[PDB]
Amino acid sequence: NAMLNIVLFEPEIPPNTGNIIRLCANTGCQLHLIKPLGFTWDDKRLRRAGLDYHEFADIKHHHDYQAFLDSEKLDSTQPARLFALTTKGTPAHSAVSYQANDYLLFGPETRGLPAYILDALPAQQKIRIPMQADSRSMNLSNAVSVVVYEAWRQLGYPGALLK
Amino acid sequence: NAMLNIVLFEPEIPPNTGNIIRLCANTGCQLHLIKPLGFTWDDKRLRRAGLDYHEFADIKHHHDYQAFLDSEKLDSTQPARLFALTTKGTPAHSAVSYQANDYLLFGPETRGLPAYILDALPAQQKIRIPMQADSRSMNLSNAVSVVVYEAWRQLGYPGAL
Ligand SMILES: Nc1ncnc2c1ncn2[C@@H]1O[C@H](CSCC[C@H](N)C(=O)O)[C@@H](O)[C@H]1O
Repeated sequence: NAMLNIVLFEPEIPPNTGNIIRLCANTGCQLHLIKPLGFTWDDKRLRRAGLDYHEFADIKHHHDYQAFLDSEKLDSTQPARLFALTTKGTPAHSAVSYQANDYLLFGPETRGLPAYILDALPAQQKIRIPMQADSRSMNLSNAVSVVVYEAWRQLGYPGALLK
Repeated sequence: NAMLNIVLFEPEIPPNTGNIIRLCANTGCQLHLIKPLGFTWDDKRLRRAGLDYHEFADIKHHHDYQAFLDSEKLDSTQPARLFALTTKGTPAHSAVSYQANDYLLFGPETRGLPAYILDALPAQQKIRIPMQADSRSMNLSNAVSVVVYEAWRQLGYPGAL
């Protein structure tokens, strides 16, 4: 079972998604992609970038946001254990108490998440990774990495090789 | 003087470094780059890449590891409060307790750090990022972000909005 469900809404920049595929494979997360993507999906490019088949073969691809909600049995209005990562959020990523299988939703690199998705979530389900005043948002793949490793830490790193 | 010192040894892959520059500026860390660089350092290329001058203007550039140690007044026999990320490490990055002005050292994505650096550090100063069995290399910017945010969390996110 998926440590976390990492959900990218209309991702734009190929290397970010490539980095996230690698991250999810290393940590036991299930990656979900919501179309339209800003790049064309291509098995051959993913392999050339160094990704192994089993890293990308089992990614879930969703036609649109409501189809993602329906597929994952998330209540469209008040979705269970869905958190949106946004600079517009309230709690820090480390202030949420994660559970296995939580859904973590990230926006596109240029636009961020649409207003109708954020306006429908309560403040406590919109997570802001801390940044200094005046900052440029995070790189998308860095944002995902930070939240994934924080959640995994809280969970006691289930599935990690021990040293 | 710095909240945290992020130190890249022989940074290779130019977009990784760019992403780290932005991470450091967002979190309020002091970035150090130890030569030789694997790419050509050019303010005009950094700007074309989306970085703003204030993000890179105050980076500390060092000619080699010893020059870094000397600039920072660290003892090469056992550098104090320097934590090196390495698959050869013992504690998880989250299993050590960070302090203001700590040094967090990262080698290239693939090669990692040389023995002359790691041999001077005790086991508890060599940190690893946990991974599942049969994992593959994590992107270096993503790794640095993980370590930085864990250390900055432990400090109480000082400076965060
Ligand atoms: N500080 C932060 N906290 C939480 N998520 C962040 C973040 N910085 C970037 N992200 C994630 O990365 C995605 C792409 S960055 C989008 C930036 C957009 N200009 C904006 O107004 O914020 C975001 O949609 C969000 O999911």
